[PDB]
Amino acid sequence: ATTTATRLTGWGRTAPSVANVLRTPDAEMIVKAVARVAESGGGRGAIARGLGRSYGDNAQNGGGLVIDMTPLNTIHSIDADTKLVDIDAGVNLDQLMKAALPFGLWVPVLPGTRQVTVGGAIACDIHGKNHHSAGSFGNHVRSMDLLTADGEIRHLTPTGEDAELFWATVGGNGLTGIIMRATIEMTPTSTAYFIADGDVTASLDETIALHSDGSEARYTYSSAWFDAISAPPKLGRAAVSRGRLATVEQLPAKLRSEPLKFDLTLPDVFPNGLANKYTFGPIGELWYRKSGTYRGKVQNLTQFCHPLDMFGEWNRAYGPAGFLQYQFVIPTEAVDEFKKIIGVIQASGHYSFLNVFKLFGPRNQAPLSFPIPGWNICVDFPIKDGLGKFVSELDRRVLEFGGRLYTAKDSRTTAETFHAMYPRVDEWISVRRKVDPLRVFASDMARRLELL
Ligand SMILES: Cc1cc2nc3c(=O)[nH]c(=O)nc-3n(C[C@H](O)[C@H](O)[C@H](O)COP(=O)(O)OP(=O)(O)OC[C@H]3O[C@@H](n4cnc5c(N)ncnc54)[C@H](O)[C@@H]3O)c2cc1C
Ligand SMILES: CCOC(=O)NC(=O)c1ccsc1NC(=O)c1nc2ccccc2s1
Repeated sequence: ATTTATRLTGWGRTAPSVANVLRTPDAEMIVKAVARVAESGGGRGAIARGLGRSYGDNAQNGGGLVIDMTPLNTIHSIDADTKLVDIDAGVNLDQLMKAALPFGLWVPVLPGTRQVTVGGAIACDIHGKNHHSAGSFGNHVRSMDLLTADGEIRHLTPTGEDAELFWATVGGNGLTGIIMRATIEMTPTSTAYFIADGDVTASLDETIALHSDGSEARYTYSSAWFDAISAPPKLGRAAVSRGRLATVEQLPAKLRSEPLKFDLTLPDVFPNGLANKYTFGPIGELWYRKSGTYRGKVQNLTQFCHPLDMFGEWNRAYGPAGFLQYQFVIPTEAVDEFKKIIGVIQASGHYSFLNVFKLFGPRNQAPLSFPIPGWNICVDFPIKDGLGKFVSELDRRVLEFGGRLYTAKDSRTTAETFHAMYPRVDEWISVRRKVDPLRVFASDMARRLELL
């Protein structure tokens, strides 16, 4: 065990605050610190911290305690018959994925990076490429052990007594207490590969049409890269990547002897950089269209889920240092309003190169869960004069159109905007006050967003 004064930021490397960081692989030492925060006064409290991949301020607590959960990383059991994994909250999804593949089990929700803790995944109720077919992370938790303000460990499940606290903890940003341990139901798989279809659209209207033609129901996974810089009609054109997990019959013979195995970058070889005389004219368009259009292509995890790994030190000049990540969802029916927000973005003078578009499916019952059925987009803006004031206008537009921002990608929204975006906030706050009357759990985010 060590306790250290530490300057913490989120992944965006902004809004720094100093906290006493506790780092111990001893679960009883964690209980004792919480018990101490609870007994001695009220104070500025405590917040859990995972791998620090949230862009915002939800895993810091200026002048209070931060409990680093990463050394609690025991996988206790995996069972192929029940499909259940029992894991400490500090286990990460990369570690879990590799540990579970030999059992023919797949992590049911994967984010854009595997460097996230199980606790972080639950507390942000993370989503991925299969949201429309599988929901978000919290949908797959069968039990969790929550260390609450009174220093007891409550065993929470999604149904029966304490369901309310379970669903307040899902997406609760650590503010109901410290998840120590959890059971996740995994997805059975016979391979570590995807079968994928690719389509490339010419415009925004084409991108939308493809996502509302009914074809989404044929694919368990689906996401798109999105042009946010070009003027219409090119604005909102997309490289759409859709697929499902392959079965072993669908693999080529060379891969069929290790169906479950998990298997030198572009800036090193074919760089610097990628452009030629063709790239920005009609041949480049044709090439782009033809290489992004395919059917029944076998891909590994890296190809299908982390296609940004191909580019190397190039993903350093697109974040995170002088960059502001911004993610929002607009309800399905507000299609015209979605197109309107995209127009506002391209004409703003703020140029976002990397844009992830996805159509979300049904929501779950967590009051603070980000995803709702509708048009989800993530953008990444260079930090520049006027950006802060422009994203405030974006906030207003998102709110007006019935949508919301993601707390994992936010450090600059107001309490007022957030509360209007999350109309079940009062219901959630009221659960939080029942389980933490003394405000033992607190973070910079809780104070900024008035969730304390
Ligand atoms: C490159 C990149 C790609 C990403 N892609 C996606 C994506 O596709 N989809 C998506 O949904 N998200 C995505 N994210 C966001 C990320 O998945 C979430 O922010 C996730 O919560 C971070 O997990 P973490 O362990 O780093 O948690 P941290 O960032 O350390 O903490 C996040 C929150 O979880 C809480 N928390 C952490 N551990 C515990 C615990 N043991 N008990 C209680 N509360 C806890 C913290 O208190 C904090 O409120 C991405 C982030 C990056 C940097
Ligand atoms: C679709 C896979 O995309 C990625 O490779 N992710 C990235 O590298 C990346 C880098 C910084 S932020 C980020 N990705 C994201 O924040 C993503 N959000 C969603 C939402 C739904 C479906 C897929 C994604 S990926």
